[PDB]
Amino acid sequence: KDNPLIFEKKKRSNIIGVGVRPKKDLSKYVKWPRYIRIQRKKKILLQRLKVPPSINQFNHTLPKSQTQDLLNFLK
Amino acid sequence: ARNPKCPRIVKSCHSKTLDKYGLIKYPLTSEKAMKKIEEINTLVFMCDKRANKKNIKKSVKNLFGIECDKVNVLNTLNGDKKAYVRLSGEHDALEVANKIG
Amino acid sequence: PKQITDIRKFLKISRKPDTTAVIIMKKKSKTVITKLKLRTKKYLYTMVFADRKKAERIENSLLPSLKRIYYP
Amino acid sequence: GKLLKPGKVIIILNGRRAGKKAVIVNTYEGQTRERPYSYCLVAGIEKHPLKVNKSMTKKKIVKRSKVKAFIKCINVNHILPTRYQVANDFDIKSLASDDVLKSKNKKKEVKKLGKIFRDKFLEPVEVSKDISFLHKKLYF
Amino acid sequence: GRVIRGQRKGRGSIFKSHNHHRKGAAKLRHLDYCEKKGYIKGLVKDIIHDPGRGAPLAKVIFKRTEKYGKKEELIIASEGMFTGQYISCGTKAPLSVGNILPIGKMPEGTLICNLEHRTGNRGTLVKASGCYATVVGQSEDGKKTKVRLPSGAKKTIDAKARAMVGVVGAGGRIDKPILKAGVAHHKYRVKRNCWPKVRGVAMNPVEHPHGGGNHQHIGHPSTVSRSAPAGQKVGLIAARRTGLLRG
RNA sequence: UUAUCCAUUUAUAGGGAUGAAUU
RNA sequence: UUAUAACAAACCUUGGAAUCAAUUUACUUGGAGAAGAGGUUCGUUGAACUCAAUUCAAAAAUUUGUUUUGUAGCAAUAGUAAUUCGUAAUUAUCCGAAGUGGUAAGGACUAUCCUUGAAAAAAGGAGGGAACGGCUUUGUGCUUUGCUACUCUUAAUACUUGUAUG
RNA sequence: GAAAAGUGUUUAAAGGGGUCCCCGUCUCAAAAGGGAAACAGGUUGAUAUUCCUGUGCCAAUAGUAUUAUGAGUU
Ligand SMILES: [Mg+2]
Ligand SMILES: [Mg+2]
Ligand SMILES: [Mg+2]
Ligand SMILES: [Mg+2]
Ligand SMILES: [Mg+2]
Ligand SMILES: [Mg+2]
Ligand SMILES: [Mg+2]
Ligand SMILES: [Mg+2]
Ligand SMILES: [Mg+2]
Ligand SMILES: [Mg+2]
Ligand SMILES: [Mg+2]
Repeated sequence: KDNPLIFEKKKRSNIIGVGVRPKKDLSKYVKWPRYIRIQRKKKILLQRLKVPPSINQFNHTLPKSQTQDLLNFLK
Repeated sequence: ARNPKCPRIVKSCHSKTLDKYGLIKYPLTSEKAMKKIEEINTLVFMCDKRANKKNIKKSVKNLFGIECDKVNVLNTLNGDKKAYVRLSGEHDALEVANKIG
Repeated sequence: PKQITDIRKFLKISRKPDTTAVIIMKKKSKTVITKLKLRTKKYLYTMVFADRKKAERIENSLLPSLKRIYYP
Repeated sequence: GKLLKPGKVIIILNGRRAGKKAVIVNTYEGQTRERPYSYCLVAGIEKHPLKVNKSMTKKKIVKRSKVKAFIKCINVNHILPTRYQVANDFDIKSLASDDVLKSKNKKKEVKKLGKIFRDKFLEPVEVSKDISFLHKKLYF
Repeated sequence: GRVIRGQRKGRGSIFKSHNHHRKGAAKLRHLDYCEKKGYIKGLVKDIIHDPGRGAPLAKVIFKRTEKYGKKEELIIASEGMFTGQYISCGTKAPLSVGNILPIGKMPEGTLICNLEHRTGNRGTLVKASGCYATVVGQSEDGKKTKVRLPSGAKKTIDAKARAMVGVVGAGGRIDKPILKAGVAHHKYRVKRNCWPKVRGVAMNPVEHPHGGGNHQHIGHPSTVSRSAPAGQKVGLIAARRTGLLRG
């Protein structure tokens, strides 16, 4: 229907620290298990540190298309 | 959910758990029990230490033509349960006493 | 134990099939008083009559499958 | 002036209708052996229309927005009068009749009142603030 | 020798706190989005005695911003707080007795209590009955703030660190003499078993450095080094001066 | 700052301008 | 929920208080509404009160007067003290005033404390408004079409399900 | 910590409640704290708020189908 006052909501709600907030995703905040968390942190650590040349050379990993082509050829 | 390919332990023996014969051992004489039998149609049985009230009732039903309204029990200091069994009004404990012996 | 004062209520109670026994008592008052007790599965309902004939009539009225206990 | 003119909306403060909002229909202010207090006579809403979404189907919406009313004579000292006045949007004499307060079919009258309220809510008009106020359940 | 009274205390057996009747720990709010960016108001629903403490507590109810429900904090009550007063906490709170603000946002001279020394610490300094700290300055760099604690010590804290404007309730409780031994009995009976204190000098040598002698006297200097061990650290520990304080 | 360390909470909105509050 | 009565409180309506008043053993209380007048409730208590019944007579769409019962029911059938009679049964009794304040409990209060005097299981109440008749027919638990006894609720009864009361 | 033991959320992927979300160490510790419900009389050589007579009280009481009991809605 189309009536002004049957469907009128008082949705102008959000000011800080008053009324329950709306909602967010929270993935950033969930605690996670110890393992998996360490892996996450490990990755970060790896990124962060000065990586020696040899080790670095183990992550320049071709272009995707070319790799796929190579794989196909090998097949 | 379990799905064992064969069961762990299979007691093929006849059950050790106490049947009617073994659960309820014998009636009591003694002046007290005789009096009980006379006056208020309560039969007194010595029973196994590990008899429940339900169990005793069941035993009585099986072993005799007895219907029991109520069963009180107690553990004697001789390591036996003594079960005071009050019969329903339809039965005369005296008659049933006679029947048993 | 409950008391009853509406004769009709008492009668209704009597009519109801869980009422196994009636107890009818005679009491020398300080004339013959009569207490009518019905023994229901739940409660023992009692009516007191000052007047003997009335009491008698109500007793007569009571269903003849009731298990009447004349106390004294 | 005389705060409680017929049609003014009020909030009951006392009784079973504690925080319910309602329209006064006929003020008396004459103390008697029967009612020794100035009393107001009020037609109000007990159970407001529940919140409704556009998505919902029309029958279900109608069911949702049923409004269960009541008619009660009440001491003026128990009612908080509001600025809101609904003399216009209802024919007020038609809501509650003094004589019918006594009468047997009071429930029928109440039902009728409720129906009227529902109708009003359905057709708002332009849109009065008073009617909006009446619509919303008071949260306390 | 034997183990001295002091040493026994650390094992905490009978020398643990009498924790039973206490209403809970007194702590500020968790440091949420609210308190960091704006203000939250709560009701002081009741002001109450917490037994072993000298300062009354305020049960303050806040409404949780992330779930529908009321949750209770235990605040230490500043003088002048009352039941049904609103207490507001946050960066953009207003400066009233009772409210909880980052020290950065209070002008110099303001008087505060329940002060977090690190942000998020849930409030740690100036809690005793009567006490208050003073904001003495905020640096032109912003960031840190200089406070003066009840001791006299001046300390530098983060400006984001929270505090409570006003002075703690039950002030001057030390003004009234205890008079009776029993009133002291009752005081410690609610805290921990630190009372009666027998004098080392009244003990035997097995029991205390001061113990023994045909005279009741300490016999050796009663200023002991910082770097003493457990049973030595007994008189005036690490004393820079001694005697009637002139300064 | 990433090791390390401490704190805080349900690990609950990235940084700036004396009622109710939930589907 | 023992029914009522009486009483300390708490609240409601009315009423509008200085020439202050009510009021306790004590002080407590009052324009944030006192006294007075009428009510509501909890708590003590557990038959107080005409409490209930009945007796008949008069007034409204049921209330007043008089009388007889009931140890209010439990309850007299039980206890107690008697009295006989028999070799277990009958009878008669069991009721009219009040004081003391030892003990216990409850009440309303008042005072002391740098002492402010456990918790939980369990229960309850409130706020909130999720969800919403039944049967029959059609299509992929959901939607559409047609009809009016329905949703609760205790208690009993029956029948399968391991033997459905301690 | 060689273990034996010592500490008990300190850096856990620690069973319940609703229709995936929401809670959340476990366990023992009171025969004087908390707590479902009982009274009288009678009876034995010896037990009794426990047996007997009487009178109650408490908590359960699965589903389906009838019955009745009353409510509410037309
Ligand atoms: Mg036993
Ligand atoms: Mg000293
Ligand atoms: Mg000393
Ligand atoms: Mg000595
Ligand atoms: Mg020594
Ligand atoms: Mg000496
Ligand atoms: Mg000396
Ligand atoms: Mg007698
Ligand atoms: Mg236990
Ligand atoms: Mg106990
Ligand atoms: Mg004995």
